Amino acid sequence: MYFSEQNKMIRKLARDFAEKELTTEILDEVEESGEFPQEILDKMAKFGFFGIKIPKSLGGSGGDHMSYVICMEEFARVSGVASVYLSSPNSLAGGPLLLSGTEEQIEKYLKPIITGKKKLAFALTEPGAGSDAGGMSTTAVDMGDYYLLNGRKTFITMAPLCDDAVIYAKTDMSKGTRGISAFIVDLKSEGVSMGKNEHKMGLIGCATSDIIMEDVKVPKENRLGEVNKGFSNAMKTLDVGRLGVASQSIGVAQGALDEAIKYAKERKQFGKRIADFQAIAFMIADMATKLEAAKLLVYNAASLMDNKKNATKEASMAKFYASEICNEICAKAVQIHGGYGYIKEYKVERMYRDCRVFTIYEGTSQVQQMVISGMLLKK
Amino acid sequence: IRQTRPAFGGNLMATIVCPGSRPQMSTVRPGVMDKAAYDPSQKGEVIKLDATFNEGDIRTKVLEIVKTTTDNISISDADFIVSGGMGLGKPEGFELLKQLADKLGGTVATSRACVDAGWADHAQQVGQTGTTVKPQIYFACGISGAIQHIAGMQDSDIIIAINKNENAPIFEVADYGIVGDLYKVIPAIIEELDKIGK
Ligand SMILES: Cc1cc2nc3c(=O)[nH]c(=O)nc-3n(C[C@H](O)[C@H](O)[C@H](O)COP(=O)(O)OP(=O)(O)OC[C@H]3O[C@@H](n4cnc5c(N)ncnc54)[C@H](O)[C@@H]3O)c2cc1C
Ligand SMILES: Cc1cc2nc3c(=O)[nH]c(=O)nc-3n(C[C@H](O)[C@H](O)[C@H](O)COP(=O)(O)OP(=O)(O)OC[C@H]3O[C@@H](n4cnc5c(N)ncnc54)[C@H](O)[C@@H]3O)c2cc1C
Repeated sequence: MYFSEQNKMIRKLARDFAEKELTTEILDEVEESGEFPQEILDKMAKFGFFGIKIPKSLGGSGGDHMSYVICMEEFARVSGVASVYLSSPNSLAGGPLLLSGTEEQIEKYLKPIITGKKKLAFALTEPGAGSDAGGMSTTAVDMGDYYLLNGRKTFITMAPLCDDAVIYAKTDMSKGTRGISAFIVDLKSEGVSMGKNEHKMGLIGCATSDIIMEDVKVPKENRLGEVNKGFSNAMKTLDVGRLGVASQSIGVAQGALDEAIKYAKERKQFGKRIADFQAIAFMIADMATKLEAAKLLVYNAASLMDNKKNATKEASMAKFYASEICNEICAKAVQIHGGYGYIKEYKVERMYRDCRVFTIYEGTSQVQQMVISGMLLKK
Repeated sequence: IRQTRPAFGGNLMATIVCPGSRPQMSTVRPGVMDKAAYDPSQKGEVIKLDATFNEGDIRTKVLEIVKTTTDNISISDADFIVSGGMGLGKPEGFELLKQLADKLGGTVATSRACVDAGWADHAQQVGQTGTTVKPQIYFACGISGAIQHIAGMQDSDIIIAINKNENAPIFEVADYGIVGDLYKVIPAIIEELDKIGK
C-alpha cells in the first residue's frame, strides 16, 4: 500500500532481527530436536515482538495491524516455526482476552504472555469437530461456584508448553452455535491431561497435541465474557488470526522466491546461467507478479482492520489466495533448484514442507470459499 | 426334512433337501438348539451291534493326542474382540477385559488414547492408523467413538457398547448399548455368562 514511516522502521527491525538471530546452525537443531530455544522467545518479548498490536494503554506496544503483518512476514520469510511462536500471543491468545475479558482477567493473564512469562493455547478443534466447530462435543456444566467439563481437543498448538488455555465448550447443548461459552483453564490443574505430540510434516519446532479434560472443574471467574457469546468471540478472533496465516503465507513465499532468483543467478547449465533460459526467467516473473498481486490483497485487508471497517471477507480472500499461491511458489522454487532442492541442506525444501498446512489450518481453503461465496450471494 | 444352513461365508442361506435319499443326514452346528429335559429316566431298549473287526480293516492309527492352550492370538485373526479405551483410567483395566475375552476366546484391542498414554502397544490399536477388524463380536468399552476408531470396525457383525455418558457417538453403530461405568457392568456380564453354560 503506502507504509507509515514508523511501520517502515518496524520492518527494518524485524528484518535485521529475524535474519541475525535465526541462523542456519540453530534452525537445523530445531528441526532435529523439536524444541524452540526459550532464550530466543525471551529475547523477542524483550523487544516487544510478543506485543505488537496490543497497545501501550494496557502495556502493549502501540503498533497497527499492518505492523503485525509486517513482523509476521519478515519473520516467516526466514523461519516458519518462528512465526508460529509469534502469532500466538499477538492474535490467537491475546485476541479473546482483548474482546470478552474483564480488566482483572487481562491483568492476571495477558501481561504475562506479552512479557513472555506465560504461554496460552487457543484450543477449539475436536476430533469430531473441525470445519464444523459448531458441532462440538465438549460439555460445560454450571454448578454455581464452578463449571464442570468433559471432552477432548485435537491439534492444539503449543499446548504442552502452555500454562493456561482458552477452551470452548458447549454450555447449552440445544442452542448449538448459539450456546457455546469460552473458559480459561489452567493446564496444571486436575483432570487435565495431554496427548502425544503429533509428528507433523513441517513446522517442527512447536509441540502440538491433544488437551484431554476429565471432570475438570473450572471456576466461574475464568469465563470469557457473557455466557453463550463465546462462538462469536472465537470467530472474531479467527478473522485476525487468518490475517496472520496469510501473513506467513506471504512471508515464506518471499523467502522461497529469494532463494529462487539467487540460485537461478548463480547456477550455470549448458554454458548459460540458469536465469538466462527463457523458461526460468518467465517462471520467476510469474511467481513474482502473483506474489505481489496478493501481497496487495493482504496488506489491504490489514489496513481495513486498522481503519475499523469489517474485514471478514477481505481477510478470508487474503488467507485463501495467499496460502494457495504460496504453495505453488514454494514448489516451483524447488523445481528451479533442480535436484539439489530435494536435499535438506538447501533451505527451499524446509519451506516447501512448512507452507503446506497453510491451506488447511485456521479454516481450510474450502471454509474460505464457503464464507466468501456465502457472503456474496444473499440478496 | 427341510435342511437349512448358511453358505457363501454366511451371505446366502439355503434350504437343501434330499428327495431320493434314505436316510437323510446332516451335521448340525453346536449351539443352535438347546438342551432337552434331563432325568425322566424314561426307559431304554439297549440294542446290540457286532463290532466285528478285521485283520487290518482300519488303516488310520493314532500315535499321540495333544491338548494345547493357545494363548497367542492376533487381533486380526480373532473371532471375538474386547476393546478398551481411555475409559479405564488405569492400565490394569485390560485384566477385566482379559477376563471377558477369555470366556469368549478372543483378544483385547486398544484405541490410540491408551497407546499414546502408555497403557498398551501399537499392535493392538484399531482405526485408520491402527488395524482393521471384522470379528463376530466387538466390545466398545469406554471409547469416545471418534471416526478414527469407528472406521476400523464398522463391519463387525455385532457391536456392543459400554460407556458412561450416553452422548457418546459409539451408540450410533452400537447394536446393543448399555450406559454406565464398565468396571461395574463388565463383571456382571461375565456372571450371567457361565450361568447358562457358554
Ligand atoms: C533421489 C535422486 C536420485 C538420483 N539418481 C540419479 C542416478 O542414479 N543417476 C544420475 O545420473 N543422476 C541421478 N540423480 C540426479 C538427477 O538425475 C539430476 O539432478 C537431473 O538429471 C537434473 O540434474 P540437476 O538436478 O543438476 O539439474 P540442474 O541442471 O542442475 O538444474 C537446472 C534447473 O533448471 C532447469 N533447466 C536446466 N537446464 C535448462 C535449460 N537448458 N533450459 C531451461 N531450463 C533448464 C531444470 O529444470 C532444473 O530445474 C538423482 C537425483 C535424485 C534427487
Ligand atoms: C493422526 C491421528 C490418528 C488417529 N488414529 C486413531 C486411530 O486409528 N484409532 C483411534 O481409536 N484413535 C485415533 N486417533 C485419536 C482419536 O481421534 C481419539 O483421540 C481417540 O479415539 C480418543 O480415545 P477414546 O476413543 O478412548 O475416547 P476418549 O475420549 O479418550 O474416552 C473417553 C470416553 O470414555 C468415557 N468414560 C470415561 N470414564 C469411563 C468409565 N469409567 N467407564 C465408562 N466410560 C468412561 C467418557 O465418558 C468418554 O465417552 C487419532 C488421532 C490422530 C491425531
